[PDB]
Amino acid sequence: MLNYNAPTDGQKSSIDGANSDQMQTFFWLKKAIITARKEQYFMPLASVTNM
Amino acid sequence: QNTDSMVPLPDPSQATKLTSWKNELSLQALKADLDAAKPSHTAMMIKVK
Amino acid sequence: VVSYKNLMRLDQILTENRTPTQTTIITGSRMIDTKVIGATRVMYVGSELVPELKAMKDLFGNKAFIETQHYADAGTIMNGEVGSIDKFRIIQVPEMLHWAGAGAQATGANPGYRTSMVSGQEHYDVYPMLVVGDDSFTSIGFQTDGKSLK
Repeated sequence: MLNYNAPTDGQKSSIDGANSDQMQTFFWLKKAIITARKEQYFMPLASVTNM
Repeated sequence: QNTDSMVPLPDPSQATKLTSWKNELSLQALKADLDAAKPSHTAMMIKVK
Repeated sequence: VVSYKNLMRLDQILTENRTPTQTTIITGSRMIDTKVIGATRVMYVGSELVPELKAMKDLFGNKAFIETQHYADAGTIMNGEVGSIDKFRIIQVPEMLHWAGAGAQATGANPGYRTSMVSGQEHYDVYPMLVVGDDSFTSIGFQTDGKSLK
């Protein structure tokens, strides 16, 4: 009986042989999780005079 | 003497709406554009001076 | 710990030094449970101080922290505003710094205020509450020889 078993955690699938393993064992979202710039309050207050 | 030159920014996004547009610019966006454009203008005015 | 009379003294000092005001008073709205605000200055405080400001009582023993929810109508809510005390409208700057381990040493009678380690000895933490008046300072930007400044 060809069983999937669990390719990760050390238990090969039935169909695989002595030298092989599943090529794809997970899926990748490709949308990273990122933060944002922390807001600043004092900077807009000041003007600027060139030198 | 009432001067507002150091007030911590105008109202946030949730305040009052002047127009009926679905997307309204609000004052923060305009002031952000101004502060983004000012550094180049400041460098330019030196040559005129 | 900051107290009401300290806020009144700061108002008196700023009035004597001719510092211009920054806002206007707020007359009440028509909605029920809405109270007027008389406050003409802006003060920037850190995030940790807000509970102490909320717990304050005025001279006659009433509340002294009117939250923005009461007077949001018929007013102009600024960014980060959390309420109004006396004459100062409160602004909660997320990034507000503080000196660490700058107070006197802390023994085991600490009622609960924050402390920090300095050379193996406890010291209290000093926090700022700042008011920036009109035309106090300007920034300087050197030319950098052709670069677009900044």
